[PDB]
Amino acid sequence: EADCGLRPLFEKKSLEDKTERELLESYIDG
Amino acid sequence: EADCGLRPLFEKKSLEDKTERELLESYIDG
Amino acid sequence: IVEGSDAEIGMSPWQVMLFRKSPQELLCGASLISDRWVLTAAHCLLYPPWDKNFTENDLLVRIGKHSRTRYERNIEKISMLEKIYIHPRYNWRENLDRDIALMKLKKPVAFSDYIHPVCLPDRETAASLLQAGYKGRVTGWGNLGQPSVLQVVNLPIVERPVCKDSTRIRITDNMFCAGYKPDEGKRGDACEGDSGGPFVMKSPFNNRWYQMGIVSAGEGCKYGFYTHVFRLKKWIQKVIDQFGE
Amino acid sequence: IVEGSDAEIGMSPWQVMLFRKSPQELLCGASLISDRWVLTAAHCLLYPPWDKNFTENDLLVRIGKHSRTRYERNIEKISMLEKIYIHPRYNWRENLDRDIALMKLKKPVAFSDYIHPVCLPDRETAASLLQAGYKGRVTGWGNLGQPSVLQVVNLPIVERPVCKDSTRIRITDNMFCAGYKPDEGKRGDACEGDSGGPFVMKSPFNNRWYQMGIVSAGEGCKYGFYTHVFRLKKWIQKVIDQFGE
Ligand SMILES: *[C@@H]1O[C@H](CO)[C@@H](O)[C@H](O)[C@H]1NC(C)=O
Ligand SMILES: *[C@@H]1O[C@H](CO)[C@@H](O)[C@H](O)[C@H]1NC(C)=O
Ligand SMILES: [Zn+2]
Ligand SMILES: [Zn+2]
Repeated sequence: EADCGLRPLFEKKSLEDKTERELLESYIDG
Repeated sequence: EADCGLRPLFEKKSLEDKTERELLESYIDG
Repeated sequence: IVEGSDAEIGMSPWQVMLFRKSPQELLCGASLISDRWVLTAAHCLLYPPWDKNFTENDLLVRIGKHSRTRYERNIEKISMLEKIYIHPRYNWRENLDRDIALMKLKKPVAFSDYIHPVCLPDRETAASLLQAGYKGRVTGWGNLGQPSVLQVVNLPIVERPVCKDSTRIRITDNMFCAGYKPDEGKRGDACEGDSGGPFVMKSPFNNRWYQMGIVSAGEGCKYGFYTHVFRLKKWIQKVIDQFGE
Repeated sequence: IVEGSDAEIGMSPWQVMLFRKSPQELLCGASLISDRWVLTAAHCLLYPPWDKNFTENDLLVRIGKHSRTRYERNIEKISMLEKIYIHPRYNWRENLDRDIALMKLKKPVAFSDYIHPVCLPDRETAASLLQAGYKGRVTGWGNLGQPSVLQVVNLPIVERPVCKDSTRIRITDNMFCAGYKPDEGKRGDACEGDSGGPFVMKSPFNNRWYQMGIVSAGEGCKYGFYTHVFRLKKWIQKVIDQFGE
Protein backbone atom coordinates (compact mmCIF):
# COMPACT_ATOMS: atom_id res chain seq x y z
CA GLU A 1 0.00 0.00 0.00
CA ALA A 2 2.67 2.54 1.16
CA ASP A 3 5.29 0.54 3.15
CA CYS A 4 5.28 -2.03 0.31
CA GLY A 5 8.11 -3.96 -1.27
CA LEU A 6 10.51 -3.59 1.60
CA ARG A 7 11.17 -7.02 3.08
CA PRO A 8 11.38 -6.69 6.89
CA LEU A 9 14.35 -9.10 7.09
CA PHE A 10 16.32 -7.22 4.43
CA GLU A 11 15.74 -3.62 3.32
CA LYS A 12 14.48 -2.68 6.84
CA LYS A 13 17.36 -4.81 8.28
CA SER A 14 19.83 -3.04 5.84
CA LEU A 15 20.74 -6.45 4.35
CA GLU A 16 20.80 -7.89 0.83
CA ASP A 17 19.92 -11.41 -0.44
CA LYS A 18 22.37 -13.70 -2.25
CA THR A 19 21.41 -12.68 -5.79
CA GLU A 20 19.67 -9.20 -5.69
CA ARG A 21 23.05 -7.64 -6.65
CA GLU A 22 22.98 -9.82 -9.78
CA LEU A 23 19.84 -7.90 -10.89
CA LEU A 24 21.43 -4.44 -10.38
CA GLU A 25 24.44 -5.57 -12.48
CA SER A 26 22.05 -5.63 -15.52
CA TYR A 27 20.58 -2.08 -15.42
CA ILE A 28 22.31 1.43 -15.33
CA ASP A 29 21.85 3.71 -18.46
CA GLY A 30 24.96 5.29 -19.95
CA GLU B 1 -10.71 5.25 1.31
CA ALA B 2 -12.46 5.16 -2.14
CA ASP B 3 -16.15 4.31 -1.46
CA CYS B 4 -16.12 6.95 1.31
CA GLY B 5 -18.71 9.48 2.33
CA LEU B 6 -21.64 7.72 0.76
CA ARG B 7 -24.01 6.61 3.51
CA PRO B 8 -25.39 3.15 2.61
CA LEU B 9 -28.92 4.09 3.78
CA PHE B 10 -28.98 7.29 1.71
CA GLU B 11 -26.75 8.08 -1.27
CA LYS B 12 -26.54 4.34 -2.18
CA LYS B 13 -30.31 4.09 -1.40
CA SER B 14 -30.93 7.27 -3.58
CA LEU B 15 -32.46 9.01 -0.53
CA GLU B 16 -31.82 12.30 1.26
CA ASP B 17 -31.94 13.17 5.00
CA LYS B 18 -34.28 15.79 6.52
CA THR B 19 -31.84 18.70 6.38
CA GLU B 20 -29.07 17.94 3.75
CA ARG B 21 -31.06 20.08 1.25
CA GLU B 22 -30.72 22.97 3.72
CA LEU B 23 -26.92 22.82 3.19
CA LEU B 24 -27.17 22.92 -0.64
CA GLU B 25 -29.44 26.00 -0.36
CA SER B 26 -26.35 27.93 0.94
CA TYR B 27 -23.80 27.26 -1.85
CA ILE B 28 -24.00 27.81 -5.72
CA ASP B 29 -21.66 30.53 -7.25
CA GLY B 30 -23.21 33.06 -9.60
CA ILE C 1 -25.39 20.00 20.52
CA VAL C 2 -27.70 22.95 21.41
CA GLU C 3 -30.88 23.80 19.53
CA GLY C 4 -30.16 20.64 17.55
CA SER C 5 -32.49 17.93 16.30
CA ASP C 6 -32.59 14.10 16.02
CA ALA C 7 -30.57 12.39 13.28
CA GLU C 8 -32.33 9.57 11.51
CA ILE C 9 -30.48 6.22 11.32
CA GLY C 10 -27.11 6.11 9.30
CA MET C 11 -27.00 9.94 8.58
CA SER C 12 -23.48 10.21 9.93
CA PRO C 13 -22.16 6.54 10.00
CA TRP C 14 -18.53 7.92 10.31
CA GLN C 15 -19.49 9.08 13.85
CA VAL C 16 -17.53 7.63 16.76
CA MET C 17 -18.29 7.92 20.47
CA LEU C 18 -14.90 8.25 22.20
CA PHE C 19 -15.75 6.53 25.48
CA ARG C 20 -13.12 6.28 28.38
CA LYS C 21 -12.38 2.94 30.06
CA SER C 22 -12.67 3.26 33.88
CA PRO C 23 -15.13 4.66 34.87
CA GLN C 24 -17.83 4.36 32.02
CA GLU C 25 -18.02 7.92 30.50
CA LEU C 26 -18.53 9.60 27.05
CA LEU C 27 -15.56 11.71 26.05
CA CYS C 28 -15.51 13.69 22.89
CA GLY C 29 -16.35 12.79 19.38
CA ALA C 30 -14.22 11.49 16.65
CA SER C 31 -14.67 10.51 13.02
CA LEU C 32 -14.00 7.41 10.87
CA ILE C 33 -11.92 7.99 7.69
CA SER C 34 -10.35 4.58 6.96
CA ASP C 35 -11.24 1.17 8.41
CA ARG C 36 -8.58 1.64 11.13
CA TRP C 37 -8.33 5.42 11.36
CA VAL C 38 -10.32 7.61 13.73
CA LEU C 39 -9.89 11.38 13.48
CA THR C 40 -10.30 13.49 16.61
CA ALA C 41 -9.29 16.62 18.55
CA ALA C 42 -6.11 16.57 20.60
CA HIS C 43 -7.48 18.34 23.68
CA CYS C 44 -9.60 15.22 24.08
CA LEU C 45 -6.33 13.32 24.60
CA LEU C 46 -3.72 15.87 25.52
CA TYR C 47 -4.22 19.03 27.64
CA PRO C 48 -2.14 19.50 30.88
CA PRO C 49 -4.68 21.85 32.68
CA TRP C 50 -7.52 19.16 33.24
CA ASP C 51 -5.14 16.24 34.11
CA LYS C 52 -5.39 14.97 30.51
CA ASN C 53 -2.72 12.48 29.75
CA PHE C 54 -4.74 9.84 27.87
CA THR C 55 -2.83 6.81 26.68
CA GLU C 56 -3.77 4.03 24.17
CA ASN C 57 -4.80 1.46 26.74
CA ASP C 58 -7.11 3.79 28.65
CA LEU C 59 -9.91 4.41 26.14
CA LEU C 60 -12.04 2.44 23.76
CA VAL C 61 -14.39 3.90 21.08
CA ARG C 62 -17.94 3.04 19.96
CA ILE C 63 -18.70 3.04 16.17
CA GLY C 64 -22.12 3.08 14.42
CA LYS C 65 -24.45 4.27 17.26
CA HIS C 66 -27.60 6.43 17.54
CA SER C 67 -28.54 6.43 21.27
CA ARG C 68 -26.10 7.77 23.83
CA THR C 69 -27.34 5.59 26.86
CA ARG C 70 -28.15 2.22 25.48
CA TYR C 71 -26.46 -0.60 23.55
CA GLU C 72 -27.51 -1.65 20.06
CA ARG C 73 -26.56 -5.33 19.82
CA ASN C 74 -24.94 -6.60 16.54
CA ILE C 75 -25.67 -3.09 15.09
CA GLU C 76 -22.78 -1.09 16.70
CA LYS C 77 -19.15 -2.02 17.21
CA ILE C 78 -16.80 -2.05 20.28
CA SER C 79 -13.20 -1.09 19.28
CA MET C 80 -9.90 -0.63 21.16
CA LEU C 81 -7.04 1.59 20.03
CA GLU C 82 -3.69 0.20 19.03
CA LYS C 83 -2.12 3.68 18.98
CA ILE C 84 -2.80 7.37 19.39
CA TYR C 85 -0.92 10.09 17.53
CA ILE C 86 -1.17 13.73 18.60
CA HIS C 87 0.10 16.34 16.05
CA PRO C 88 3.86 17.13 16.63
CA ARG C 89 3.62 20.96 16.56
CA TYR C 90 0.36 21.00 18.62
CA ASN C 91 -0.04 24.11 20.76
CA TRP C 92 -2.12 23.47 23.90
CA ARG C 93 -0.39 26.57 25.45
CA GLU C 94 -1.95 29.47 23.49
CA ASN C 95 -4.79 29.06 20.90
CA LEU C 96 -5.08 25.26 20.24
CA ASP C 97 -2.98 25.66 17.09
CA ARG C 98 -3.23 22.38 15.19
CA ASP C 99 -5.91 20.84 17.49
CA ILE C 100 -5.91 17.46 15.73
CA ALA C 101 -5.11 13.82 16.48
CA LEU C 102 -5.22 10.27 15.07
CA MET C 103 -5.99 6.98 16.77
CA LYS C 104 -5.15 3.71 15.18
CA LEU C 105 -7.52 0.91 16.14
CA LYS C 106 -6.59 -2.52 17.57
CA LYS C 107 -8.28 -4.77 14.96
CA PRO C 108 -9.68 -3.50 11.66
CA VAL C 109 -13.41 -2.80 11.36
CA ALA C 110 -16.03 -4.20 8.96
CA PHE C 111 -18.47 -1.76 7.31
CA SER C 112 -22.23 -1.64 7.42
CA ASP C 113 -25.27 0.50 6.65
CA TYR C 114 -24.63 2.01 10.15
CA ILE C 115 -20.76 2.14 10.12
CA HIS C 116 -18.97 3.75 7.14
CA PRO C 117 -16.14 6.34 6.82
CA VAL C 118 -16.09 9.93 5.51
CA CYS C 119 -14.03 11.37 2.66
CA LEU C 120 -11.16 13.78 3.42
CA PRO C 121 -11.11 16.78 1.17
CA ASP C 122 -8.92 17.40 -1.86
CA ARG C 123 -7.88 20.73 -3.50
CA GLU C 124 -11.15 21.72 -5.36
CA THR C 125 -13.30 20.28 -2.55
CA ALA C 126 -11.63 22.49 0.14
CA ALA C 127 -11.30 25.94 -1.57
CA SER C 128 -14.86 25.37 -3.09
CA LEU C 129 -17.07 24.50 -0.10
CA LEU C 130 -15.26 26.27 2.68
CA GLN C 131 -16.72 29.72 2.21
CA ALA C 132 -18.52 32.81 3.31
CA GLY C 133 -22.28 31.92 3.40
CA TYR C 134 -21.89 28.13 3.33
CA LYS C 135 -22.82 25.64 5.99
CA GLY C 136 -21.76 22.22 7.15
CA ARG C 137 -23.12 19.78 9.69
CA VAL C 138 -21.72 19.23 13.19
CA THR C 139 -23.05 15.98 14.67
CA GLY C 140 -22.75 15.31 18.43
CA TRP C 141 -23.98 13.91 21.77
CA GLY C 142 -23.09 16.62 24.43
CA ASN C 143 -25.73 18.55 26.47
CA LEU C 144 -29.17 20.19 25.76
CA GLY C 145 -30.63 18.64 29.24
CA GLN C 146 -29.42 15.32 27.77
CA PRO C 147 -30.26 13.75 24.23
CA SER C 148 -31.37 10.06 24.24
CA VAL C 149 -30.13 10.02 20.62
CA LEU C 150 -27.32 11.43 18.33
CA GLN C 151 -27.83 15.02 17.37
CA VAL C 152 -27.23 16.90 14.20
CA VAL C 153 -27.14 20.68 13.69
CA ASN C 154 -26.15 22.63 10.59
CA LEU C 155 -24.09 25.82 11.11
CA PRO C 156 -22.71 28.57 8.72
CA ILE C 157 -18.95 29.35 8.21
CA VAL C 158 -18.03 32.76 9.67
CA GLU C 159 -15.99 35.17 7.54
CA ARG C 160 -12.28 35.44 8.36
CA PRO C 161 -12.49 39.17 9.53
CA VAL C 162 -15.59 38.37 11.70
CA CYS C 163 -14.31 35.40 13.86
CA LYS C 164 -11.24 37.46 14.52
CA ASP C 165 -12.96 40.59 15.87
CA SER C 166 -15.57 38.57 17.86
CA THR C 167 -13.06 36.41 19.81
CA ARG C 168 -10.23 37.08 22.23
CA ILE C 169 -7.91 34.27 21.07
CA ARG C 170 -5.50 34.68 18.08
CA ILE C 171 -6.95 32.39 15.42
CA THR C 172 -4.38 30.77 13.23
CA ASP C 173 -5.12 29.80 9.60
CA ASN C 174 -4.97 26.04 10.71
CA MET C 175 -8.55 26.72 12.00
CA PHE C 176 -11.83 28.28 10.79
CA CYS C 177 -15.02 29.10 12.79
CA ALA C 178 -18.80 28.70 12.59
CA GLY C 179 -21.96 29.51 14.48
CA TYR C 180 -24.85 31.87 13.85
CA LYS C 181 -24.60 35.60 14.21
CA PRO C 182 -26.94 36.88 16.98
CA ASP C 183 -28.43 38.91 13.97
CA GLU C 184 -30.96 36.28 12.74
CA GLY C 185 -32.41 34.40 15.69
CA LYS C 186 -31.13 30.95 14.66
CA ARG C 187 -29.17 30.00 17.82
CA GLY C 188 -27.14 26.85 17.44
CA ASP C 189 -23.56 25.84 18.33
CA ALA C 190 -21.47 22.81 19.32
CA CYS C 191 -21.69 22.41 23.10
CA GLU C 192 -18.67 21.22 25.11
CA GLY C 193 -18.39 17.35 24.92
CA ASP C 194 -19.00 17.51 21.16
CA SER C 195 -15.23 18.29 20.78
CA GLY C 196 -13.28 16.17 18.24
CA GLY C 197 -16.33 15.51 16.11
CA PRO C 198 -16.72 16.05 12.41
CA PHE C 199 -17.74 19.23 10.66
CA VAL C 200 -19.11 17.83 7.36
CA MET C 201 -20.21 19.16 3.97
CA LYS C 202 -21.96 17.35 1.13
CA SER C 203 -20.12 18.05 -2.09
CA PRO C 204 -22.55 19.27 -4.71
CA PHE C 205 -20.07 17.83 -7.30
CA ASN C 206 -19.75 14.05 -6.43
CA ASN C 207 -22.52 13.94 -3.74
CA ARG C 208 -19.75 13.03 -1.20
CA TRP C 209 -19.51 13.96 2.42
CA TYR C 210 -16.27 15.63 3.48
CA GLN C 211 -14.72 16.43 6.80
CA MET C 212 -13.40 20.04 6.59
CA GLY C 213 -13.00 20.47 10.34
CA ILE C 214 -13.12 19.01 13.81
CA VAL C 215 -14.89 20.57 16.77
CA SER C 216 -11.86 22.30 18.35
CA ALA C 217 -13.80 24.37 20.85
CA GLY C 218 -17.58 24.57 20.48
CA GLU C 219 -18.43 26.41 23.69
CA GLY C 220 -22.19 26.91 22.93
CA CYS C 221 -23.33 26.34 26.55
CA LYS C 222 -19.38 33.90 20.30
CA TYR C 223 -18.58 31.39 17.50
CA GLY C 224 -17.42 27.69 17.69
CA PHE C 225 -13.87 27.14 16.30
CA TYR C 226 -12.76 24.11 14.28
CA THR C 227 -9.35 22.86 13.24
CA HIS C 228 -9.02 23.49 9.43
CA VAL C 229 -8.57 19.78 8.51
CA PHE C 230 -7.59 20.44 4.91
CA ARG C 231 -4.74 22.81 5.97
CA LEU C 232 -3.36 19.86 8.02
CA LYS C 233 -4.08 17.06 5.46
CA LYS C 234 -0.39 16.78 4.57
CA TRP C 235 0.11 15.68 8.20
CA ILE C 236 -2.59 13.01 8.18
CA GLN C 237 -1.14 11.31 5.13
CA LYS C 238 2.36 11.18 6.65
CA VAL C 239 0.94 9.30 9.70
CA ILE C 240 -1.36 6.94 7.77
CA ASP C 241 1.13 5.91 5.09
CA GLN C 242 3.98 5.38 7.66
CA PHE C 243 2.24 3.47 10.54
CA GLY C 244 -1.25 1.88 9.96
CA GLU C 245 -0.12 -1.81 9.57
CA ILE D 1 11.43 -23.39 -11.15
CA VAL D 2 14.21 -25.09 -13.21
CA GLU D 3 17.91 -24.54 -12.63
CA GLY D 4 16.81 -22.42 -9.68
CA SER D 5 18.23 -22.12 -6.19
CA ASP D 6 16.98 -21.87 -2.57
CA ALA D 7 15.56 -18.57 -1.31
CA GLU D 8 16.63 -17.57 2.15
CA ILE D 9 13.86 -16.69 4.64
CA GLY D 10 11.63 -13.55 3.84
CA MET D 11 13.21 -12.86 0.35
CA SER D 12 9.83 -12.80 -1.31
CA PRO D 13 7.29 -12.35 1.62
CA TRP D 14 4.58 -11.29 -0.97
CA GLN D 15 4.60 -14.93 -2.19
CA VAL D 16 1.36 -16.89 -1.92
CA MET D 17 0.83 -20.62 -2.43
CA LEU D 18 -2.56 -20.96 -4.15
CA PHE D 19 -3.62 -24.30 -2.71
CA ARG D 20 -6.99 -26.00 -3.78
CA LYS D 21 -9.46 -27.27 -1.17
CA SER D 22 -10.42 -30.93 -1.88
CA PRO D 23 -8.14 -32.77 -2.45
CA GLN D 24 -4.93 -31.14 -0.85
CA GLU D 25 -2.91 -29.81 -3.89
CA LEU D 26 -0.63 -26.81 -4.79
CA LEU D 27 -2.05 -24.79 -7.65
CA CYS D 28 -0.24 -21.86 -9.08
CA GLY D 29 1.36 -18.90 -7.47
CA ALA D 30 0.00 -15.57 -6.64
CA SER D 31 1.29 -12.36 -5.08
CA LEU D 32 0.30 -10.10 -2.15
CA ILE D 33 -0.16 -6.38 -2.98
CA SER D 34 -2.53 -5.10 -0.27
CA ASP D 35 -3.55 -6.76 3.01
CA ARG D 36 -6.61 -8.29 1.27
CA TRP D 37 -5.49 -8.43 -2.35
CA VAL D 38 -3.79 -11.39 -4.01
CA LEU D 39 -2.66 -11.01 -7.61
CA THR D 40 -2.60 -14.07 -9.86
CA ALA D 41 -2.99 -15.51 -13.37
CA ALA D 42 -6.45 -16.23 -14.71
CA HIS D 43 -5.68 -19.60 -16.29
CA CYS D 44 -5.17 -20.75 -12.72
CA LEU D 45 -8.87 -20.00 -12.17
CA LEU D 46 -10.48 -19.90 -15.56
CA TYR D 47 -9.61 -22.06 -18.61
CA PRO D 48 -12.34 -24.29 -20.21
CA PRO D 49 -9.91 -26.92 -21.75
CA TRP D 50 -8.68 -28.49 -18.34
CA ASP D 51 -12.11 -28.39 -16.58
CA LYS D 52 -11.12 -25.14 -14.82
CA ASN D 53 -14.08 -23.42 -13.35
CA PHE D 54 -12.68 -22.42 -9.94
CA THR D 55 -15.03 -20.58 -7.63
CA GLU D 56 -14.39 -18.60 -4.38
CA ASN D 57 -15.37 -21.34 -1.99
CA ASP D 58 -13.18 -23.99 -3.60
CA LEU D 59 -9.67 -22.72 -2.87
CA LEU D 60 -7.74 -21.29 0.03
CA VAL D 61 -4.24 -19.70 -0.14
CA ARG D 62 -1.12 -19.98 2.04
CA ILE D 63 0.85 -16.76 2.83
CA GLY D 64 4.42 -16.42 4.22
CA LYS D 65 5.88 -19.92 3.54
CA HIS D 66 9.29 -21.38 2.60
CA SER D 67 8.80 -25.19 2.42
CA ARG D 68 6.31 -26.65 -0.01
CA THR D 69 5.51 -29.91 2.03
CA ARG D 70 5.42 -28.93 5.62
CA TYR D 71 3.59 -26.49 7.90
CA GLU D 72 5.31 -23.64 9.72
CA ARG D 73 3.20 -23.03 12.83
CA ASN D 74 2.48 -19.39 13.89
CA ILE D 75 4.92 -18.33 11.08
CA GLU D 76 2.63 -18.76 8.00
CA LYS D 77 -1.01 -17.87 7.53
CA ILE D 78 -4.12 -19.83 6.32
CA SER D 79 -6.50 -17.57 4.31
CA MET D 80 -9.82 -18.08 2.49
CA LEU D 81 -11.06 -15.97 -0.42
CA GLU D 82 -14.10 -13.78 -0.17
CA LYS D 83 -14.13 -13.16 -3.93
CA ILE D 84 -12.31 -13.82 -7.18
CA TYR D 85 -12.26 -11.40 -10.10
CA ILE D 86 -11.06 -12.51 -13.53
CA HIS D 87 -10.28 -9.68 -16.06
CA PRO D 88 -13.42 -8.81 -18.18
CA ARG D 89 -11.76 -8.87 -21.63
CA TYR D 90 -9.66 -11.99 -20.81
CA ASN D 91 -8.90 -14.14 -23.85
CA TRP D 92 -8.44 -17.83 -22.95
CA ARG D 93 -9.32 -18.64 -26.64
CA GLU D 94 -6.20 -17.42 -28.52
CA ASN D 95 -3.01 -16.07 -26.80
CA LEU D 96 -3.95 -15.55 -23.08
CA ASP D 97 -4.51 -11.84 -23.76
CA ARG D 98 -4.86 -10.16 -20.38
CA ASP D 99 -3.94 -13.29 -18.32
CA ILE D 100 -4.59 -11.64 -14.95
CA ALA D 101 -6.90 -12.01 -11.95
CA LEU D 102 -7.64 -10.74 -8.43
CA MET D 103 -8.80 -12.58 -5.34
CA LYS D 104 -10.19 -10.77 -2.38
CA LEU D 105 -9.54 -12.54 0.91
CA LYS D 106 -12.12 -13.50 3.56
CA LYS D 107 -10.60 -11.69 6.60
CA PRO D 108 -7.77 -9.16 6.35
CA VAL D 109 -4.20 -10.28 7.04
CA ALA D 110 -1.63 -9.03 9.59
CA PHE D 111 1.95 -8.43 8.40
CA SER D 112 5.19 -9.94 9.58
CA ASP D 113 8.87 -10.37 8.76
CA TYR D 114 7.67 -13.38 6.66
CA ILE D 115 4.40 -11.91 5.20
CA HIS D 116 4.50 -8.49 3.49
CA PRO D 117 3.15 -7.15 0.13
CA VAL D 118 4.91 -5.93 -3.03
CA CYS D 119 4.67 -2.52 -4.69
CA LEU D 120 2.84 -2.17 -8.04
CA PRO D 121 4.70 -0.08 -10.54
CA ASP D 122 4.12 3.55 -11.46
CA ARG D 123 5.04 5.44 -14.69
CA GLU D 124 8.87 5.94 -14.22
CA THR D 125 9.19 2.54 -12.52
CA ALA D 126 7.65 0.65 -15.50
CA ALA D 127 9.25 2.35 -18.59
CA SER D 128 12.63 2.43 -16.62
CA LEU D 129 13.16 -1.18 -15.44
CA LEU D 130 11.29 -3.09 -18.09
CA GLN D 131 14.00 -3.21 -20.72
CA ALA D 132 16.32 -4.92 -23.10
CA GLY D 133 19.19 -6.40 -20.98
CA TYR D 134 17.46 -6.18 -17.59
CA LYS D 135 16.40 -8.98 -15.31
CA GLY D 136 13.81 -9.64 -12.67
CA ARG D 137 13.17 -12.49 -10.28
CA VAL D 138 10.55 -15.21 -10.73
CA THR D 139 9.96 -17.06 -7.46
CA GLY D 140 8.14 -20.43 -7.44
CA TRP D 141 7.50 -23.98 -6.17
CA GLY D 142 6.83 -26.14 -9.36
CA ASN D 143 9.10 -29.02 -10.50
CA LEU D 144 12.92 -29.66 -10.72
CA GLY D 145 12.39 -33.42 -9.25
CA GLN D 146 10.61 -31.58 -6.39
CA PRO D 147 11.98 -28.61 -4.16
CA SER D 148 11.56 -29.02 -0.36
CA VAL D 149 11.74 -25.20 -0.27
CA LEU D 150 10.65 -22.03 -2.24
CA GLN D 151 12.76 -21.35 -5.26
CA VAL D 152 14.06 -18.19 -6.79
CA VAL D 153 15.58 -17.71 -10.25
CA ASN D 154 16.53 -14.48 -11.99
CA LEU D 155 15.77 -14.20 -15.74
CA PRO D 156 16.45 -11.48 -18.44
CA ILE D 157 13.69 -9.60 -20.41
CA VAL D 158 13.67 -10.64 -24.09
CA GLU D 159 13.56 -7.91 -26.75
CA ARG D 160 10.18 -7.28 -28.40
CA PRO D 161 11.35 -8.46 -31.95
CA VAL D 162 12.97 -11.63 -30.42
CA CYS D 163 10.00 -13.15 -28.41
CA LYS D 164 7.90 -12.62 -31.47
CA ASP D 165 10.08 -14.53 -33.96
CA SER D 166 10.87 -17.34 -31.44
CA THR D 167 7.23 -18.20 -30.58
CA ARG D 168 4.20 -19.38 -32.52
CA ILE D 169 1.56 -17.42 -30.57
CA ARG D 170 0.69 -13.76 -31.38
CA ILE D 171 2.01 -11.82 -28.39
CA THR D 172 -0.05 -8.82 -27.48
CA ASP D 173 1.49 -5.72 -25.84
CA ASN D 174 -0.43 -6.68 -22.55
CA MET D 175 2.45 -9.22 -22.11
CA PHE D 176 6.27 -9.33 -22.25
CA CYS D 177 8.62 -12.38 -22.17
CA ALA D 178 11.79 -13.61 -20.46
CA GLY D 179 14.15 -16.55 -20.36
CA TYR D 180 17.74 -17.05 -21.45
CA LYS D 181 18.79 -17.32 -25.05
CA PRO D 182 20.32 -20.77 -25.79
CA ASP D 183 23.40 -18.54 -26.75
CA GLU D 184 25.02 -18.34 -23.27
CA GLY D 185 24.53 -21.61 -21.41
CA LYS D 186 22.51 -20.15 -18.52
CA ARG D 187 19.36 -22.34 -18.75
CA GLY D 188 16.58 -21.22 -16.48
CA ASP D 189 12.81 -20.69 -16.92
CA ALA D 190 9.53 -20.82 -14.97
CA CYS D 191 8.25 -24.40 -15.03
CA GLU D 192 4.51 -25.13 -15.26
CA GLY D 193 2.89 -24.84 -11.74
CA ASP D 194 4.79 -21.57 -11.17
CA SER D 195 1.97 -19.81 -13.15
CA GLY D 196 0.39 -16.72 -11.53
CA GLY D 197 3.51 -15.88 -9.56
CA PRO D 198 5.33 -12.60 -9.42
CA PHE D 199 8.01 -11.37 -11.77
CA VAL D 200 9.81 -8.81 -9.56
CA MET D 201 12.44 -6.09 -9.95
CA LYS D 202 14.26 -4.10 -7.27
CA SER D 203 14.06 -0.44 -8.13
CA PRO D 204 17.52 1.08 -8.06
CA PHE D 205 15.75 4.41 -7.23
CA ASN D 206 13.76 3.75 -3.96
CA ASN D 207 15.16 0.22 -3.26
CA ARG D 208 11.55 -1.09 -3.73
CA TRP D 209 10.43 -4.37 -5.15
CA TYR D 210 7.91 -4.15 -7.97
CA GLN D 211 5.71 -6.65 -9.71
CA MET D 212 6.00 -5.98 -13.49
CA GLY D 213 4.51 -9.31 -14.54
CA ILE D 214 2.86 -12.56 -13.61
CA VAL D 215 3.93 -15.98 -14.85
CA SER D 216 1.43 -16.32 -17.72
CA ALA D 217 2.99 -19.38 -19.30
CA GLY D 218 6.45 -20.45 -18.11
CA GLU D 219 6.74 -23.76 -19.96
CA GLY D 220 10.43 -24.46 -19.01
CA CYS D 221 9.93 -28.24 -18.57
CA LYS D 222 11.54 -21.00 -26.12
CA TYR D 223 10.89 -18.10 -23.68
CA GLY D 224 8.45 -17.81 -20.69
CA PHE D 225 5.68 -15.19 -21.22
CA TYR D 226 4.29 -12.89 -18.53
CA THR D 227 1.26 -10.64 -18.42
CA HIS D 228 2.54 -6.99 -18.60
CA VAL D 229 1.09 -5.95 -15.20
CA PHE D 230 1.74 -2.25 -15.66
CA ARG D 231 -0.18 -2.18 -19.00
CA LEU D 232 -3.20 -3.55 -17.02
CA LYS D 233 -2.73 -1.43 -13.83
CA LYS D 234 -5.69 0.78 -14.74
CA TRP D 235 -7.79 -2.40 -14.38
CA ILE D 236 -6.47 -3.37 -10.96
CA GLN D 237 -7.28 0.01 -9.47
CA LYS D 238 -10.87 -0.10 -10.78
CA VAL D 239 -11.43 -3.44 -8.96
CA ILE D 240 -9.66 -2.50 -5.70
CA ASP D 241 -11.25 0.93 -5.25
CA GLN D 242 -14.79 -0.39 -6.10
CA PHE D 243 -15.01 -3.70 -4.12
CA GLY D 244 -12.41 -4.47 -1.35
CA GLU D 245 -14.62 -3.66 1.73
C1 LIG E 1 2.28 12.10 30.15
O1 LIG E 1 2.80 11.08 31.00
C2 LIG E 1 3.96 10.39 30.48
C3 LIG E 1 4.31 9.19 31.39
O2 LIG E 1 3.27 8.88 32.34
C4 LIG E 1 5.16 11.36 30.30
O3 LIG E 1 6.28 10.81 29.55
C5 LIG E 1 4.77 12.63 29.54
O4 LIG E 1 5.86 13.57 29.72
C6 LIG E 1 3.36 13.18 29.94
N1 LIG E 1 2.93 14.08 28.87
C7 LIG E 1 2.52 15.33 29.07
C8 LIG E 1 2.16 16.05 27.81
O5 LIG E 1 2.44 15.87 30.17
C1 LIG F 1 -18.66 -21.92 -14.79
O1 LIG F 1 -19.79 -22.50 -14.14
C2 LIG F 1 -20.86 -21.59 -13.83
C3 LIG F 1 -21.92 -22.29 -12.97
O2 LIG F 1 -21.48 -23.56 -12.44
C4 LIG F 1 -21.46 -20.97 -15.13
O3 LIG F 1 -22.37 -19.86 -14.91
C5 LIG F 1 -20.39 -20.43 -16.07
O4 LIG F 1 -21.04 -20.19 -17.34
C6 LIG F 1 -19.11 -21.32 -16.14
N1 LIG F 1 -18.03 -20.50 -16.68
C7 LIG F 1 -17.28 -20.84 -17.72
C8 LIG F 1 -16.26 -19.82 -18.09
O5 LIG F 1 -17.39 -21.90 -18.34
ZN1 LIG G 1 5.80 -3.35 7.03
ZN1 LIG H 1 -19.40 0.92 1.44
